[PDB]
Amino acid sequence: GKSNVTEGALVQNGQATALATVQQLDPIYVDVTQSSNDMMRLKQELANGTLKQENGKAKVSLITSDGIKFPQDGTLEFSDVTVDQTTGSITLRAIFPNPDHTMMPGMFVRARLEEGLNPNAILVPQQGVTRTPRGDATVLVVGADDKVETRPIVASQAIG
Amino acid sequence: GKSNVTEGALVQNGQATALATVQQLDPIYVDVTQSSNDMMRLKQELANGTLKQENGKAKVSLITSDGIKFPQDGTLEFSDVTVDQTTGSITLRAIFPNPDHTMMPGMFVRARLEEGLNPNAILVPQQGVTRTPRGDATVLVVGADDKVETRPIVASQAIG
Amino acid sequence: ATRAFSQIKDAMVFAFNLPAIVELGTATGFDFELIDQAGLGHEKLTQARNQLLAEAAKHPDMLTSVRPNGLEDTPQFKIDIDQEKAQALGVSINDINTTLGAAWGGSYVNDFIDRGRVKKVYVMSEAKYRMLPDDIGDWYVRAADGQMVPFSAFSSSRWEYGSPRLERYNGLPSMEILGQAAPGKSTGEAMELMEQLASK
Amino acid sequence: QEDISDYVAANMKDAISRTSGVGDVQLFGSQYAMRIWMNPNELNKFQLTPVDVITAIKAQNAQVAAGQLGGTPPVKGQQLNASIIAQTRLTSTEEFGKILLKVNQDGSRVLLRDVAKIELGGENYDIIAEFNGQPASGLGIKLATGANAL
Amino acid sequence: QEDISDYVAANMKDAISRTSGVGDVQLFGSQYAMRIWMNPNELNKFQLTP
Amino acid sequence: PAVGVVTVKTEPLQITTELPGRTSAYRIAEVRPQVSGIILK
Amino acid sequence: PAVGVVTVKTEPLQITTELPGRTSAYRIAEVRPQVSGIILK
Ligand SMILES: COCCN1CCN(c2nc(SCCc3ccc(OC)c(OC)c3)c(C#N)c3c2COC(C)(C)C3)CC1
Ligand SMILES: COCCN1CCN(c2nc(SCCc3ccc(OC)c(OC)c3)c(C#N)c3c2COC(C)(C)C3)CC1
Repeated sequence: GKSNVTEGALVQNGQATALATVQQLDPIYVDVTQSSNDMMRLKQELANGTLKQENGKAKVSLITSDGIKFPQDGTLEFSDVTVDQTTGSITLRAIFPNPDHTMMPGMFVRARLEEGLNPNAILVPQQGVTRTPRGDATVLVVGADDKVETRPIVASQAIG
Repeated sequence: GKSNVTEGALVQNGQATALATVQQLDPIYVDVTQSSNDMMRLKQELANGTLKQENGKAKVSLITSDGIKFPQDGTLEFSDVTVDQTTGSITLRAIFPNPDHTMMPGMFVRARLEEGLNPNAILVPQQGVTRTPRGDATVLVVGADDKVETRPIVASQAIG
Repeated sequence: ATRAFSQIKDAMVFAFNLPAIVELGTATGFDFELIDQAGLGHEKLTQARNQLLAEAAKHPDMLTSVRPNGLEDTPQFKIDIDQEKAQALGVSINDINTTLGAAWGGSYVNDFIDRGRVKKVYVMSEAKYRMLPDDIGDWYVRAADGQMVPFSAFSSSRWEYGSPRLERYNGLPSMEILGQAAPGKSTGEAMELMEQLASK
Repeated sequence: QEDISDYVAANMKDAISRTSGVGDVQLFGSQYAMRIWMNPNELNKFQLTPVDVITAIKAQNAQVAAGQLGGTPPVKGQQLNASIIAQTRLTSTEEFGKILLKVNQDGSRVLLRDVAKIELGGENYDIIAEFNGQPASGLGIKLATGANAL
Repeated sequence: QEDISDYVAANMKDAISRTSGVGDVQLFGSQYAMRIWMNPNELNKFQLTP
Repeated sequence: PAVGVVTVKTEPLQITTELPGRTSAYRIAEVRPQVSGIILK
Repeated sequence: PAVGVVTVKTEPLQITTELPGRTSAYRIAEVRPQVSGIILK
C-alpha cells in the first residue's frame, strides 16, 4: 500500500507504527459477526434440526453496498468463541474468492450466511396472513367440514 | 520547518518527538480520499464496461479554494485497496509536480480526478425524466409514428 | 390568454378570474374530498382518485370537469441513511441528521441584530453543493474520533414518488376533487352523482 | 382492550367529533403507542442504561427536515427539483426492532429488539374497562351548545 | 428582491400596519435574515460538520 | 363460496440469517522494521 | 400539442470525479536523534 514512513525518517527496532502494509487480496475474509443469543440458539438448533451438510461449512454471500450481491458465495471458515463484552460477538469469518479485487478489505459488507435447514415446517403466501392484530397474525383456516375456522399463527420471517 | 527541540533539551536514542521536520516539496503527494463504493463502482464500470482509461495511468488535477485549477497537474500514482475503517474510503495518492512551492502539505485541496471518457453516453436532459412507478425512471420518447412511447430506463449519474 | 397558452409547452399555463369568494370557478363549480378511513396510506387513496379522475371523465354529461387543485405525485429523492453502516463506520446518527437536515433544507439557528432589529440566522449549504443527487457524497461528516466521512460511504440514495402537497380533512388524508356543474345545468344531481359514483 | 381503543381513536373519534351537534368527543382510554418494554437483564448484557435506549429513539426515530434537491435558490442552469426524504419517523414495531444502539462487530447490528420487547399498546393502563367482563374501549360524547340530542 | 423585502419589513410594514383602518398586513417577502451559506469543501478542509 | 386455497405442507426453507461485518484481508501483514536506522532509500 | 423534443446525440463524456485530496510531502522524514545527549548547538 502506502509508505507510512519515507526516506530519511528514523525507524526503530520493532517500532510501534508500521512502514507499509502488504496485503493479499484474492482470498478475502469477511468478519461475519453474530449475536450471542443466536449462536446459542442455532447451536441449540442442533438438537432441533439443524441440518448442516456435508461439508457443514456453510455458504456465505454478500449484499455489498451498491445493493447488488457479490457474484459468488464463499466458505464460512470458523466460529469464534470470543464474546465481546460490550456487544456480544460470536464473530464468524467467511473467506471469499476475490477475482477482480472487487472486495477491498476494510468496508462493511452485509454478509448473509446460509445455515442448513432440514426442519422446514410451514410456509404460506402473504394474502392468507392477516397481519393485524400485530403480534398475533390470523390465518383463515378450513375446519373439517368446509366451515372455515381461523387460527392465530406466528408470522415471523417473511420469506419473499 | 521549526525546531521542535531547542538548543539544549535532552534528547534520547530515538525519542518520540521529532527534532525538526525536514521536508521535500518539489514533487508532492496528494492523498486523495475516494469513497469505497465509488471506487467500487468505477471499477465496476470498467467491466460493464467499457469504461475507458486514458492508456497512461493517470491524470488528476487540483482545484483549490479559489475555483481555478492549479498551474499544472499530474499522476494518480496508485490506488489503495485498504478501505480505511473509520472513513469507509479509499485513499488514492496523486503525485504532483511543484517547482513553485504553491502547494502546501495539507490543504486539503480538492482533486478533480479525471477518468476515462464514457464513450456512449445517452445524455437525456433532466427536464424530461420522471419516475414511474416508485423508483423507476421513464423517458417519454416519441417514436417515428409521431406517437409517444413511455419507455422505462435506468437513470444513472446525474451529470449537471 | 389560454388559447395562446396552448402554444407554450413545458407548462399547463392557464388563467382565470377572481369572484368575491374565489373557490368556485365557472359560476356553479362544486368541490369535493375523498377521505381515507382504513389506514390505506395515500397511494391507495390516490389509486381511488386515479380511478375517479377517470370516472369523472366517464360522465362528461353531468360531471363536466375534473380540475386538479392538488399536485401530481412528483418524484422525491430518498436517502437510506444506512444506520447499521453509519454508526459502525464511527459516525453517530445525531450528527448525520443535523448535517443532512441542516445543510440541505437549512436549519434556523438563532437571531441576529441588523440595524437594531431581530433577523433570523439560517445555516444552509451553498447552492451548488445541495443541488444534485451527486452532491450527496460531498457532505463530509465527522466520525467518532475526528476523521471525515463522506455521505456516499453510507447513503444509498434511490428515488420514489410522493405527493408534494398532501391535503387533509376530518383529521384524515383526502384530496381536493373539483368539478363544475354540467354547463348550464344544476349541481344537485352532479353532487348526487358523486355519491353514487362513490360506490366505485 | 388497547386494540379496540386505538381502532376507536383512529377511525371513530375523528368521524364522531364532526357529526353534527357533537362539540366534544372524549376518548377512552388512549390510542396505541409503541410501548418499549425494556428488559434490564438484557440492558446489563449490553452495558446500556435506559438513557441510551431513549437517546437512540430520539435519534434514529426522528423525522428530519432534509430539504430539496434543486432547492431555493437554485444555481443558474437547473432542471431538477425533488424533496429529500431523510430518516422518517419509524413506522412499525419491526422498524423499531432494528433501532441501532452501538457499532456492531457483533454485527447483527445491535437491535433494540435484542434489549427491549417492542409491541404496541395503550398510553396508560390505569383503565381496564371490561364490559360484561369482556374488554372494551369507550367514548364519552358531549353535545355542543346547539344541544340537539335527537 | 430580498434587498427590497426587508425595506418593506423594517420600514413600511410597521408603518402601514398602524396606518388608520389597516388590520392585518401580510408581508410577501422576508426580513433580511443572515443566510449562512455553508461550503462542504471548506468543511472537509477544517474537519467540521454543520 | 369459492376460495383459492393453498394447502400447507413442509416446504424446504434453507434461507437463514442476514447480518453485517467488516471485511479484512488474508494477510494484513504490516512491515515493521526489526532494524533501527534511517530509512535510507 | 406543440411538444419540443430532443433527439439524443450521445458519444463523448469526460467524467471527472472531483473529490477531496489531503496533500502530504514527498519525504516527510522527521529528524529523530539517533543518539542521546544534550542538543549542544
Ligand atoms: C378517565 O375517565 C374520566 C371520565 N369519567 C367521566 C365519564 N365516565 C363514564 N364513562 C362511561 S363509558 C367509559 C368508556 C371507557 C372505556 C375504556 C376505559 O378504559 C380506558 C375507560 O376508563 C375511563 C372508559 C359511562 C358509560 N356508559 C358513564 C360515565 C359516567 O357516568 C355516566 C352515567 C355518564 C356513565 C368515565 C369517567
Ligand atoms: C404570505 O404569502 C401567502 C399569501 N398568498 C395569498 C395572496 N397572494 C397574493 N400576493 C400578491 S403579492 C406577492 C409578493 C411576494 C413577494 C416576495 C415573495 O417572496 C417571499 C413572495 O412569496 C411569498 C411574495 C398579490 C399581488 N399583487 C396578490 C395575491 C392574491 O391575489 C391578489 C389579486 C390579491 C393579488 C400571495 C399568496
